[PDB]
Amino acid sequence: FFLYDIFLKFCLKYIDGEICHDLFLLLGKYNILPYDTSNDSIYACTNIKHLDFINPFGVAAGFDKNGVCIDSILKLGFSFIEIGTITPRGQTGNAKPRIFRDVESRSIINSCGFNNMGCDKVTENLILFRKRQEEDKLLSKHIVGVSIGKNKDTVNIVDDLKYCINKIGRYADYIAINVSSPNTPGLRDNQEAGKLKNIILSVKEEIDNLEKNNIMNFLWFNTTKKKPLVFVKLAPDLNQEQKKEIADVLLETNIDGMIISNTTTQINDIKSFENKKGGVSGAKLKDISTKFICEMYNYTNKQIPIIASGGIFSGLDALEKIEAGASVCQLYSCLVFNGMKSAVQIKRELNHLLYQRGYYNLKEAIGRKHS
Ligand SMILES: Cc1cc2nc3c(=O)[nH]c(=O)nc-3n(C[C@H](O)[C@H](O)[C@H](O)COP(=O)(O)O)c2cc1C
Ligand SMILES: CCOc1cccc(=O)c2c(C)n(Cc3ccc(Cl)cc3)c(C)c12
Ligand SMILES: O=C(O)c1cc(=O)[nH]c(=O)[nH]1
Repeated sequence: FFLYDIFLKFCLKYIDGEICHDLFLLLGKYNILPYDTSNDSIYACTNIKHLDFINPFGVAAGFDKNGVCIDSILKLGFSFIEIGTITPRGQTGNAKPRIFRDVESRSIINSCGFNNMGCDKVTENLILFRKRQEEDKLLSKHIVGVSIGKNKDTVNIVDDLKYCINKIGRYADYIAINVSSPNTPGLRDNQEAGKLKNIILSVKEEIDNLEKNNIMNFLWFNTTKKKPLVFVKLAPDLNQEQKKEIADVLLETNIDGMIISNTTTQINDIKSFENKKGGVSGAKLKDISTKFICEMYNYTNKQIPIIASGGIFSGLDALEKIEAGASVCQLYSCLVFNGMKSAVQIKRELNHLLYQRGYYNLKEAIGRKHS
Protein backbone atom coordinates (compact mmCIF):
# COMPACT_ATOMS: atom_id res chain seq x y z
CA PHE A 1 0.00 0.00 0.00
CA PHE A 2 2.72 2.47 -1.25
CA LEU A 3 3.22 1.02 -4.78
CA TYR A 4 0.01 2.85 -5.76
CA ASP A 5 1.52 6.25 -4.86
CA ILE A 6 4.54 5.58 -7.11
CA PHE A 7 2.02 4.58 -9.80
CA LEU A 8 -0.13 7.70 -9.14
CA LYS A 9 2.71 10.30 -9.21
CA PHE A 10 3.97 8.68 -12.44
CA CYS A 11 0.39 8.64 -13.86
CA LEU A 12 -0.07 12.32 -13.06
CA LYS A 13 3.28 13.00 -14.76
CA TYR A 14 3.41 11.10 -18.14
CA ILE A 15 -0.12 9.58 -18.66
CA ASP A 16 -3.31 11.05 -20.28
CA GLY A 17 -6.47 11.64 -18.19
CA GLU A 18 -8.80 9.10 -19.84
CA ILE A 19 -5.99 6.47 -20.10
CA CYS A 20 -5.74 6.68 -16.24
CA HIS A 21 -9.58 6.48 -16.08
CA ASP A 22 -9.63 3.36 -18.34
CA LEU A 23 -6.56 1.98 -16.41
CA PHE A 24 -8.28 2.39 -12.97
CA LEU A 25 -11.43 0.71 -14.27
CA LEU A 26 -9.17 -2.06 -15.68
CA LEU A 27 -7.58 -2.79 -12.25
CA GLY A 28 -11.00 -2.97 -10.56
CA LYS A 29 -12.44 -5.09 -13.42
CA TYR A 30 -9.96 -7.87 -12.61
CA ASN A 31 -10.42 -6.98 -8.88
CA ILE A 32 -6.74 -6.19 -8.23
CA LEU A 33 -7.43 -2.85 -6.41
CA PRO A 34 -6.69 -2.60 -2.61
CA TYR A 35 -9.29 -3.31 0.13
CA ASP A 36 -10.41 -1.46 3.31
CA THR A 37 -12.19 -4.04 5.51
CA SER A 38 -11.32 -1.83 8.58
CA ASN A 39 -14.48 -0.95 10.60
CA ASP A 40 -15.81 2.64 10.31
CA SER A 41 -16.63 5.03 13.22
CA ILE A 42 -20.26 4.94 14.48
CA TYR A 43 -20.00 8.68 15.23
CA ALA A 44 -19.17 9.30 11.50
CA CYS A 45 -22.55 7.73 10.49
CA THR A 46 -25.05 9.72 8.42
CA ASN A 47 -28.46 9.31 6.67
CA ILE A 48 -30.94 10.74 4.13
CA LYS A 49 -34.35 9.38 5.29
CA HIS A 50 -34.26 5.53 5.26
CA LEU A 51 -30.84 5.73 3.37
CA ASP A 52 -28.31 4.69 6.07
CA PHE A 53 -24.64 5.32 5.09
CA ILE A 54 -21.86 3.48 7.03
CA ASN A 55 -19.58 6.58 6.61
CA PRO A 56 -20.27 10.03 4.97
CA PHE A 57 -18.07 9.39 1.89
CA GLY A 58 -19.13 8.13 -1.50
CA VAL A 59 -18.00 8.33 -5.11
CA ALA A 60 -19.53 11.00 -7.39
CA ALA A 61 -21.25 10.19 -10.76
CA GLY A 62 -18.97 9.92 -13.81
CA PHE A 63 -16.28 7.82 -12.12
CA ASP A 64 -17.89 4.42 -12.83
CA LYS A 65 -20.15 5.60 -15.68
CA ASN A 66 -21.07 1.98 -16.53
CA GLY A 67 -20.97 0.22 -13.14
CA VAL A 68 -18.17 -2.25 -14.09
CA CYS A 69 -16.22 -1.61 -10.81
CA ILE A 70 -19.02 -1.09 -8.16
CA ASP A 71 -17.64 -3.74 -5.64
CA SER A 72 -13.98 -2.77 -6.25
CA ILE A 73 -14.49 1.01 -5.76
CA LEU A 74 -16.75 0.46 -2.66
CA LYS A 75 -14.10 -1.86 -1.01
CA LEU A 76 -11.64 1.14 -1.05
CA GLY A 77 -13.64 2.48 1.95
CA PHE A 78 -16.66 4.32 0.48
CA SER A 79 -20.23 4.03 1.83
CA PHE A 80 -21.87 4.58 -1.60
CA ILE A 81 -21.38 5.10 -5.35
CA GLU A 82 -23.44 6.97 -7.93
CA ILE A 83 -23.22 5.01 -11.22
CA GLY A 84 -23.76 6.82 -14.53
CA THR A 85 -24.79 9.33 -15.82
CA ILE A 86 -26.69 6.89 -18.07
CA THR A 87 -28.86 7.57 -21.13
CA PRO A 88 -31.42 5.16 -22.83
CA ARG A 89 -29.06 4.44 -25.75
CA GLY A 90 -25.28 4.29 -25.40
CA GLN A 91 -23.18 7.24 -26.58
CA THR A 92 -19.52 7.51 -27.64
CA GLY A 93 -19.62 11.03 -26.14
CA ASN A 94 -17.65 14.09 -27.40
CA ALA A 95 -14.24 14.07 -29.20
CA LYS A 96 -11.00 12.91 -27.43
CA PRO A 97 -8.82 14.15 -25.60
CA ARG A 98 -11.58 15.39 -23.27
CA ILE A 99 -10.15 15.07 -19.68
CA PHE A 100 -7.23 17.31 -18.56
CA ARG A 101 -5.67 18.04 -15.16
CA ASP A 102 -3.76 20.91 -13.50
CA VAL A 103 -1.87 19.41 -10.51
CA GLU A 104 -0.72 22.88 -9.32
CA SER A 105 -4.34 23.94 -8.46
CA ARG A 106 -5.71 20.31 -8.10
CA SER A 107 -8.28 20.87 -10.84
CA ILE A 108 -9.83 18.96 -13.83
CA ILE A 109 -11.67 20.14 -16.99
CA ASN A 110 -13.94 17.74 -18.97
CA SER A 111 -16.13 17.62 -22.11
CA CYS A 112 -17.13 13.92 -21.95
CA GLY A 113 -20.72 14.34 -23.32
CA PHE A 114 -22.41 11.40 -21.48
CA ASN A 115 -20.15 8.60 -22.81
CA ASN A 116 -21.91 5.39 -21.62
CA MET A 117 -22.82 1.81 -22.71
CA GLY A 118 -26.50 2.69 -22.51
CA CYS A 119 -29.18 2.05 -19.92
CA ASP A 120 -29.68 -1.63 -20.88
CA LYS A 121 -25.96 -2.58 -20.68
CA VAL A 122 -25.49 -0.65 -17.37
CA THR A 123 -28.65 -2.41 -15.95
CA GLU A 124 -26.97 -5.76 -16.90
CA ASN A 125 -23.95 -4.74 -14.75
CA LEU A 126 -26.00 -3.48 -11.81
CA ILE A 127 -28.03 -6.76 -11.72
CA LEU A 128 -24.68 -8.60 -11.61
CA PHE A 129 -23.55 -6.52 -8.59
CA ARG A 130 -26.94 -6.92 -6.78
CA LYS A 131 -26.60 -10.68 -7.28
CA ARG A 132 -23.00 -10.65 -5.82
CA GLN A 133 -24.37 -8.46 -2.94
CA GLU A 134 -26.89 -11.17 -1.87
CA GLU A 135 -24.09 -13.82 -1.41
CA ASP A 136 -21.77 -11.19 0.23
CA LYS A 137 -22.22 -9.97 3.85
CA LEU A 138 -19.70 -7.05 3.33
CA LEU A 139 -21.57 -5.15 0.59
CA SER A 140 -24.93 -5.67 2.42
CA LYS A 141 -24.93 -2.07 3.74
CA HIS A 142 -23.31 -0.22 0.77
CA ILE A 143 -25.69 2.16 -1.13
CA VAL A 144 -25.67 2.25 -5.02
CA GLY A 145 -27.41 5.16 -6.78
CA VAL A 146 -27.99 5.77 -10.52
CA SER A 147 -27.55 9.13 -12.38
CA ILE A 148 -29.98 9.47 -15.32
CA GLY A 149 -29.87 11.89 -18.24
CA LYS A 150 -30.76 12.13 -21.89
CA ASN A 151 -29.31 11.23 -25.26
CA LYS A 152 -27.92 14.33 -27.12
CA ASP A 153 -30.67 14.11 -29.86
CA THR A 154 -33.56 13.60 -27.36
CA VAL A 155 -35.97 16.44 -28.11
CA ASN A 156 -37.71 15.81 -24.63
CA ILE A 157 -35.85 14.73 -21.35
CA VAL A 158 -39.03 13.22 -19.63
CA ASP A 159 -39.32 10.36 -22.27
CA ASP A 160 -35.58 9.47 -21.74
CA LEU A 161 -35.94 9.48 -17.92
CA LYS A 162 -39.24 7.48 -18.05
CA TYR A 163 -37.25 4.74 -19.99
CA CYS A 164 -34.28 4.53 -17.50
CA ILE A 165 -36.56 4.38 -14.41
CA ASN A 166 -38.59 1.53 -16.00
CA LYS A 167 -35.33 -0.37 -16.77
CA ILE A 168 -32.97 0.36 -13.79
CA GLY A 169 -35.29 1.77 -11.05
CA ARG A 170 -35.76 -1.71 -9.41
CA TYR A 171 -31.99 -1.93 -8.65
CA ALA A 172 -31.26 1.60 -7.34
CA ASP A 173 -31.30 2.88 -3.74
CA TYR A 174 -31.76 6.37 -5.24
CA ILE A 175 -32.14 8.06 -8.63
CA ALA A 176 -30.21 11.26 -9.44
CA ILE A 177 -31.80 13.47 -12.10
CA ASN A 178 -28.96 14.94 -14.14
CA VAL A 179 -30.15 18.38 -15.37
CA SER A 180 -26.76 20.08 -14.56
CA SER A 181 -24.22 18.83 -17.19
CA PRO A 182 -22.40 21.56 -19.20
CA ASN A 183 -21.19 19.08 -21.93
CA THR A 184 -24.59 18.07 -23.41
CA PRO A 185 -26.52 21.07 -24.90
CA GLY A 186 -28.76 22.44 -23.41
CA LEU A 187 -29.65 20.23 -20.41
CA ARG A 188 -29.17 23.15 -17.95
CA ASP A 189 -32.22 24.93 -19.49
CA ASN A 190 -34.21 22.26 -17.56
CA GLN A 191 -33.27 23.97 -14.30
CA GLU A 192 -36.10 26.55 -14.90
CA ALA A 193 -38.92 26.26 -12.26
CA GLY A 194 -41.65 25.16 -14.74
CA LYS A 195 -39.50 22.61 -16.63
CA LEU A 196 -37.92 21.24 -13.44
CA LYS A 197 -41.26 20.80 -11.57
CA ASN A 198 -42.62 18.74 -14.53
CA ILE A 199 -39.39 16.66 -14.65
CA ILE A 200 -39.41 15.91 -10.86
CA LEU A 201 -43.13 14.99 -10.76
CA SER A 202 -42.88 12.84 -13.91
CA VAL A 203 -39.87 10.91 -12.48
CA LYS A 204 -41.52 10.41 -9.03
CA GLU A 205 -44.74 9.29 -10.83
CA GLU A 206 -42.81 6.71 -12.87
CA ILE A 207 -41.16 5.31 -9.70
CA ASP A 208 -44.61 5.06 -8.06
CA ASN A 209 -45.90 3.29 -11.25
CA LEU A 210 -43.31 0.37 -10.89
CA GLU A 211 -45.08 -0.76 -7.64
CA LYS A 212 -48.57 -0.16 -9.21
CA ASN A 213 -47.63 -2.88 -11.77
CA ASN A 214 -47.24 -6.10 -9.54
CA ILE A 215 -48.15 -7.87 -6.18
CA MET A 216 -44.34 -8.22 -5.46
CA ASN A 217 -43.48 -6.25 -2.26
CA PHE A 218 -39.15 -9.04 -4.07
CA LEU A 219 -39.75 -6.00 -6.34
CA TRP A 220 -36.96 -3.93 -4.79
CA PHE A 221 -33.59 -5.47 -5.65
CA ASN A 222 -31.52 -2.79 -3.89
CA THR A 223 -29.76 -2.19 -0.47
CA THR A 224 -32.78 -0.46 1.17
CA LYS A 225 -35.38 -2.98 -0.17
CA LYS A 226 -37.55 0.20 -0.53
CA LYS A 227 -38.48 2.40 -3.58
CA PRO A 228 -35.49 4.56 -4.74
CA LEU A 229 -35.22 8.07 -3.32
CA VAL A 230 -35.31 10.86 -5.99
CA PHE A 231 -32.44 13.40 -5.95
CA VAL A 232 -31.61 16.28 -8.29
CA LYS A 233 -28.04 17.31 -9.22
CA LEU A 234 -27.75 21.10 -9.68
CA ALA A 235 -25.19 23.25 -11.55
CA PRO A 236 -23.46 26.04 -9.51
CA ASP A 237 -23.70 28.56 -12.38
CA LEU A 238 -27.13 30.06 -11.39
CA ASN A 239 -28.28 33.53 -10.19
CA GLN A 240 -30.12 34.17 -6.86
CA GLU A 241 -33.60 34.41 -8.56
CA GLN A 242 -33.04 31.00 -10.26
CA LYS A 243 -31.85 29.38 -6.97
CA LYS A 244 -34.88 30.71 -4.90
CA GLU A 245 -37.25 29.67 -7.77
CA ILE A 246 -35.76 26.08 -7.71
CA ALA A 247 -35.92 25.97 -3.83
CA ASP A 248 -39.70 26.62 -3.97
CA VAL A 249 -40.13 23.71 -6.51
CA LEU A 250 -38.02 21.25 -4.44
CA LEU A 251 -40.34 22.10 -1.49
CA GLU A 252 -43.65 21.69 -3.43
CA THR A 253 -42.56 18.48 -5.32
CA ASN A 254 -41.04 16.96 -2.09
CA ILE A 255 -37.70 15.97 -3.68
CA ASP A 256 -35.69 13.66 -1.34
CA GLY A 257 -32.31 15.44 -1.56
CA MET A 258 -30.16 17.73 -3.74
CA ILE A 259 -26.62 17.16 -5.05
CA ILE A 260 -24.91 20.58 -4.80
CA SER A 261 -23.13 20.83 -7.27
CA ASN A 262 -21.95 19.72 -10.72
CA THR A 263 -18.94 21.18 -12.64
CA THR A 264 -18.55 24.94 -13.27
CA THR A 265 -18.06 26.95 -16.50
CA GLN A 266 -17.27 30.19 -14.56
CA ILE A 267 -13.53 29.53 -13.91
CA ASN A 268 -11.14 31.50 -16.24
CA ASP A 269 -8.23 31.70 -13.70
CA ILE A 270 -6.48 28.45 -14.95
CA LYS A 271 -3.64 28.83 -17.58
CA SER A 272 -3.56 25.12 -18.59
CA PHE A 273 -7.38 25.23 -19.37
CA GLU A 274 -7.42 28.51 -21.47
CA ASN A 275 -7.84 26.77 -24.89
CA LYS A 276 -9.88 23.88 -23.32
CA LYS A 277 -13.68 23.56 -23.17
CA GLY A 278 -15.76 21.77 -20.48
CA GLY A 279 -16.73 22.00 -16.81
CA VAL A 280 -14.12 22.59 -14.06
CA SER A 281 -13.84 20.18 -11.02
CA GLY A 282 -11.59 20.00 -7.93
CA ALA A 283 -10.06 22.60 -5.59
CA LYS A 284 -10.98 25.61 -7.81
CA LEU A 285 -14.70 24.52 -7.40
CA LYS A 286 -14.59 24.09 -3.53
CA ASP A 287 -15.40 27.74 -2.46
CA ILE A 288 -18.27 28.20 -5.04
CA SER A 289 -19.94 24.87 -3.98
CA THR A 290 -19.81 25.50 -0.18
CA LYS A 291 -21.35 29.00 -0.80
CA PHE A 292 -24.07 27.31 -3.00
CA ILE A 293 -24.87 24.74 -0.19
CA CYS A 294 -25.46 27.66 2.24
CA GLU A 295 -27.81 29.46 -0.18
CA MET A 296 -29.89 26.33 -0.97
CA TYR A 297 -29.93 25.05 2.68
CA ASN A 298 -31.31 28.51 3.67
CA TYR A 299 -33.72 28.76 0.67
CA THR A 300 -35.23 25.27 1.23
CA ASN A 301 -35.47 26.25 5.00
CA LYS A 302 -33.37 23.15 5.96
CA GLN A 303 -36.17 20.80 4.62
CA ILE A 304 -34.24 19.23 1.68
CA PRO A 305 -31.15 17.11 2.63
CA ILE A 306 -27.92 17.92 0.67
CA ILE A 307 -25.21 15.64 -0.90
CA ALA A 308 -21.97 17.79 -1.32
CA SER A 309 -19.54 17.66 -4.33
CA GLY A 310 -16.86 18.96 -4.71
CA GLY A 311 -13.40 20.30 -4.00
CA ILE A 312 -13.33 17.84 -1.03
CA PHE A 313 -9.71 16.54 -0.41
CA SER A 314 -9.36 16.79 3.43
CA GLY A 315 -11.41 16.29 6.64
CA LEU A 316 -11.70 20.09 6.97
CA ASP A 317 -13.15 20.26 3.41
CA ALA A 318 -15.65 17.56 4.50
CA LEU A 319 -16.62 19.29 7.81
CA GLU A 320 -16.90 22.66 5.86
CA LYS A 321 -19.55 21.10 3.56
CA ILE A 322 -21.39 19.41 6.52
CA GLU A 323 -21.41 22.62 8.67
CA ALA A 324 -22.86 24.44 5.59
CA GLY A 325 -25.84 22.04 5.40
CA ALA A 326 -24.74 18.78 3.70
CA SER A 327 -25.49 15.20 5.10
CA VAL A 328 -23.13 13.20 2.77
CA CYS A 329 -20.01 13.90 0.66
CA GLN A 330 -19.25 12.66 -2.83
CA LEU A 331 -15.63 12.60 -4.03
CA TYR A 332 -14.17 12.74 -7.54
CA SER A 333 -10.99 14.87 -8.03
CA CYS A 334 -9.72 13.55 -4.62
CA LEU A 335 -9.59 10.05 -6.17
CA VAL A 336 -7.68 11.61 -9.18
CA PHE A 337 -5.13 13.59 -7.10
CA ASN A 338 -4.76 11.36 -3.97
CA GLY A 339 -5.58 8.00 -5.60
CA MET A 340 -6.27 4.78 -3.65
CA LYS A 341 -5.54 6.28 -0.16
CA SER A 342 -8.48 8.85 -0.59
CA ALA A 343 -11.25 7.11 1.49
CA VAL A 344 -9.01 5.62 4.25
CA GLN A 345 -7.26 9.04 4.67
CA ILE A 346 -10.37 11.35 4.39
CA LYS A 347 -12.17 9.11 6.95
CA ARG A 348 -9.23 9.42 9.45
CA GLU A 349 -9.03 13.27 9.12
CA LEU A 350 -12.80 13.74 9.74
CA ASN A 351 -12.92 11.57 12.92
CA HIS A 352 -9.78 13.40 14.20
CA LEU A 353 -11.45 16.78 13.41
CA LEU A 354 -14.97 15.89 14.76
CA TYR A 355 -13.31 15.19 18.13
CA GLN A 356 -11.16 18.40 17.96
CA ARG A 357 -14.21 20.67 17.33
CA GLY A 358 -16.28 19.15 20.15
CA TYR A 359 -18.88 16.88 18.50
CA TYR A 360 -20.50 13.64 19.75
CA ASN A 361 -21.35 12.65 16.12
CA LEU A 362 -21.50 13.88 12.47
CA LYS A 363 -25.31 14.56 12.56
CA GLU A 364 -24.72 17.19 15.36
CA ALA A 365 -22.42 19.21 12.97
CA ILE A 366 -24.96 19.29 10.03
CA GLY A 367 -25.85 22.93 9.21
CA ARG A 368 -23.87 24.20 12.23
CA LYS A 369 -22.70 27.35 10.28
CA HIS A 370 -26.38 28.63 10.47
CA SER A 371 -26.20 29.95 14.13
C1 LIG B 1 -14.27 13.28 -16.12
C2 LIG B 1 -15.49 13.66 -15.32
C3 LIG B 1 -16.73 13.15 -15.70
C4 LIG B 1 -17.89 13.46 -14.99
N1 LIG B 1 -19.09 12.86 -15.37
C5 LIG B 1 -20.15 13.11 -14.66
C6 LIG B 1 -21.38 12.36 -14.95
O1 LIG B 1 -21.49 11.44 -15.76
N2 LIG B 1 -22.45 12.70 -14.14
C7 LIG B 1 -22.44 13.65 -13.13
O2 LIG B 1 -23.49 13.85 -12.49
N3 LIG B 1 -21.29 14.33 -12.86
C8 LIG B 1 -20.20 14.06 -13.56
N4 LIG B 1 -19.01 14.64 -13.20
C9 LIG B 1 -19.03 15.62 -12.09
C10 LIG B 1 -18.75 14.95 -10.75
O3 LIG B 1 -19.79 14.03 -10.42
C11 LIG B 1 -18.57 15.98 -9.62
O4 LIG B 1 -19.83 16.55 -9.28
C12 LIG B 1 -17.54 17.08 -9.90
O5 LIG B 1 -16.36 16.49 -10.44
C13 LIG B 1 -17.22 17.91 -8.68
O6 LIG B 1 -16.61 17.07 -7.68
P1 LIG B 1 -15.04 17.20 -7.33
O7 LIG B 1 -14.70 18.67 -7.29
O8 LIG B 1 -14.87 16.59 -5.96
O9 LIG B 1 -14.25 16.50 -8.34
C14 LIG B 1 -17.81 14.33 -13.89
C15 LIG B 1 -16.57 14.83 -13.50
C16 LIG B 1 -15.41 14.50 -14.20
C17 LIG B 1 -14.08 15.05 -13.74
C1 LIG C 1 -12.28 6.25 -12.93
C2 LIG C 1 -12.01 7.71 -13.08
O1 LIG C 1 -10.57 7.86 -13.32
C3 LIG C 1 -10.01 9.10 -13.40
C4 LIG C 1 -10.58 10.13 -14.08
C5 LIG C 1 -10.00 11.32 -14.57
C6 LIG C 1 -8.67 11.64 -14.66
C7 LIG C 1 -7.48 10.87 -14.38
O2 LIG C 1 -6.45 11.06 -15.07
C8 LIG C 1 -7.49 9.89 -13.26
C9 LIG C 1 -6.42 9.60 -12.43
C10 LIG C 1 -5.02 10.13 -12.42
N1 LIG C 1 -6.88 8.67 -11.49
C11 LIG C 1 -6.08 8.14 -10.37
C12 LIG C 1 -5.37 6.85 -10.68
C13 LIG C 1 -5.40 6.29 -11.96
C14 LIG C 1 -4.71 5.13 -12.25
C15 LIG C 1 -3.98 4.52 -11.25
CL1 LIG C 1 -3.09 3.07 -11.62
C16 LIG C 1 -3.94 5.04 -9.98
C17 LIG C 1 -4.64 6.19 -9.70
C18 LIG C 1 -8.23 8.35 -11.70
C19 LIG C 1 -8.97 7.40 -10.82
C20 LIG C 1 -8.64 9.09 -12.79
O1 LIG D 1 -20.15 13.23 -19.11
C1 LIG D 1 -20.21 14.54 -19.10
O2 LIG D 1 -20.14 15.23 -20.09
C2 LIG D 1 -20.40 15.18 -17.78
C3 LIG D 1 -21.57 15.10 -17.09
C4 LIG D 1 -21.79 15.93 -15.95
O3 LIG D 1 -22.84 15.99 -15.29
N1 LIG D 1 -20.74 16.76 -15.61
C5 LIG D 1 -19.55 16.86 -16.28
O4 LIG D 1 -18.71 17.71 -15.97
N2 LIG D 1 -19.39 16.03 -17.36
